Amino acid sequence: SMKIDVVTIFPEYLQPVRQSLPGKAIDAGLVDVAVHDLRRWTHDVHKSVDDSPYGGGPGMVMKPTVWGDALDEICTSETLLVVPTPAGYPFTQETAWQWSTEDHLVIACGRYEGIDQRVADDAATRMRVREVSIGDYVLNGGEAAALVIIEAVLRLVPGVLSLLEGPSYTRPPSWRGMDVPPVLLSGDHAKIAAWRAEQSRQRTIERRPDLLGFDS
Amino acid sequence: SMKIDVVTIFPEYLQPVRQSLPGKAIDAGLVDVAVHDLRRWTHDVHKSVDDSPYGGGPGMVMKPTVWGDALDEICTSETLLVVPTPAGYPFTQETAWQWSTEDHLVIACGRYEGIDQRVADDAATRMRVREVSIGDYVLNGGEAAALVIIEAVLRLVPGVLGNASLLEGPSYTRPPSWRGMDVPPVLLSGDHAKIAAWRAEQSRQRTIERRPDLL
Ligand SMILES: O=c1[nH]c(=O)c2ccccc2o1
Ligand SMILES: O=c1[nH]c(=O)c2ccccc2o1
Repeated sequence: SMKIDVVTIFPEYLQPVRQSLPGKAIDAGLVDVAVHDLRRWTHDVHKSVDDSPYGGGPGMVMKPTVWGDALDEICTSETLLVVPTPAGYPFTQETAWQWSTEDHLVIACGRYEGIDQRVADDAATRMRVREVSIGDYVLNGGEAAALVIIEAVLRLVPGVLSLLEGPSYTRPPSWRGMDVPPVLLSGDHAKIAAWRAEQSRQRTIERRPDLLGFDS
Repeated sequence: SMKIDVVTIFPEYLQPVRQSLPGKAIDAGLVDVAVHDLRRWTHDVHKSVDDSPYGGGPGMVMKPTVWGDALDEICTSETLLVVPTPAGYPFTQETAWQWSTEDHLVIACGRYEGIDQRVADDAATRMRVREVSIGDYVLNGGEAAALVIIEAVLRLVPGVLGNASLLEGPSYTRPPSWRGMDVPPVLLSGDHAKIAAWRAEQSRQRTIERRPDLL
């Protein structure tokens, strides 16, 4: 039984969480996902969440005051606070497995050029905080990364249930003049196992040589 | 000017990214994102999209006849066919830049067990196909990865999303003191060469700590 809170200035973007696996997990009561509009914790009439950076630079930085009030209300000392950021530690399969046993995840979605560093620093005095990157590309905000993290974690939760997988096939055995590899039709478990292992090897060498300790 | 077609059995997953697009960019014809339900190309009253894997094992594999029909209708010779898969080549910022100049992306969202490999192999005989992974973790399906790819690519197309080595260091804004923590004084110094050097050192330390692979 897991609780996930997501905090964002675009709560509408997190609605895909209601589809597929995450939606099913919600419907089965294995997780509760709540999405919160950060602007709820603002007090000015313009509901400002960002300001220009100290020391200069392009863009805006999200204000610590608003985030601090939001996290005060949402988090407890048991919370794992997840902050997606291109400058984060890598989020990997190992991370997904680790977080799959947490009682409470809170995901802070940043926009503009990021969140004032003191938000994470202050939070870390009261709870565990993890700044993570889902990959080596830049997004406009943390919302898509939140969806990725939720999907990668939820499919591992006990309630629901290296090298690259090789090609897979299904019916019909011949299509547009392309045949399923005969060994897959042969019913020989030993030979199928070996062919699949080999396929996995070739694909990994080709597409992800780093997984086998080779130069990219 | 870019067209993106997404094919998925969960078309609702993609609707917020469509409502993410600035009216100005659509009216200027710079971008169009369309989402298609894969089941429109199913053959049977049960609208079947997957089937048991040849050679045995768990899960299901998506049907080649269904995907073949869908791509036949949607793709052209100019299309870049993107297939998200945990078994893919890595999708990187370099990839995003490359794809940002394309006229037509089609993103085929499958379950993680996969789409029958003959679909990609057939498509590759008449268009460019890219099987890609957005990171070292497994998702249940390609839809979340589609969202990531669309966002990473379109923010590099001039004026579309509304937005204008080493890791970025910490950032700060007002107030100068908050919950006992002061903004580093150097940032308020008006010595802009020194600020640049300080930021460089912050970047170096953070990269060493979090991403030593980058060095
Ligand atoms: O994991 C990530 N990568 C990003 O690219 C990213 C960008 C802005 C805000 C949050 C983010 O999270
Ligand atoms: O990049 C990815 N990673 C996945 O893990 C993934 C899983 C299923 C389908 C598509 C996918 O794309």
